[PDB]
Amino acid sequence: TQFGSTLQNIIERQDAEALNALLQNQAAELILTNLSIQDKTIEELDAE
Amino acid sequence: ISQSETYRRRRQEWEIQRNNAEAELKQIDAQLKSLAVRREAAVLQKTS
Repeated sequence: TQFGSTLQNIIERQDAEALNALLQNQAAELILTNLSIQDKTIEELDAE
Repeated sequence: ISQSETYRRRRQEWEIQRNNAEAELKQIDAQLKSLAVRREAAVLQKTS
């Protein structure tokens, strides 16, 4: 029983760290698009 | 001579009204350029 409660804890910590590594690889992809929109904001102000 | 100079001052006002329309063509052409940049910043938001 103590091995099974330990193994259940490790799987929950495995899927909690696999999600956090997914959330940071997705947040590092949206920052590339928002940094290209800001290039078009400065290019507008050089066109205004 | 007063008719000849009334026609001269009429041409000089036509030159000012010609240059007001030429400066407005160059202004709207620069507003079409900044709107083309505002659309590219909206397609990148569509990509985001």
